[PDB]
Amino acid sequence: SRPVSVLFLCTGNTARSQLAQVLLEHHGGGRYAVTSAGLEPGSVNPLTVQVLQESGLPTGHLQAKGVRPLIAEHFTYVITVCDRAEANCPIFPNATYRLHWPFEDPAAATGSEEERLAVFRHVRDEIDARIQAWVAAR
Repeated sequence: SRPVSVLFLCTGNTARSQLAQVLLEHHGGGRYAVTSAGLEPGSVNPLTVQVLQESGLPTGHLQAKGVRPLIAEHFTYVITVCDRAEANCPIFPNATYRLHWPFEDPAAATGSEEERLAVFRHVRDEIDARIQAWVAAR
């Protein structure tokens, strides 16, 4: 049985959408074909990598990538993980369902590395929870 296609959509594809991609890869297994992309791609935040690796989740395949090369693709679910109020939080044209799971931008948090890592861990855990519940309802 072929997998359900999911695009996690964000601003820079550096944090929330990368966390979501890896967490759905983990909890969903082969049931989902998972992509993440951003409107204005940056670079995966090192704290994104750190908090995933702390959980034993691999990150070597993560790359910040733009949504423009995907504009002709269709996804059964497009799940926007930036707040629509954020600048460069985009919309995607080809989807069956558009879900909006705004999460706090962990990369916007300030303070020491340890204080920022705490925010990244909190957002990781929130995304993890939402993904577990979403997979379980299917």
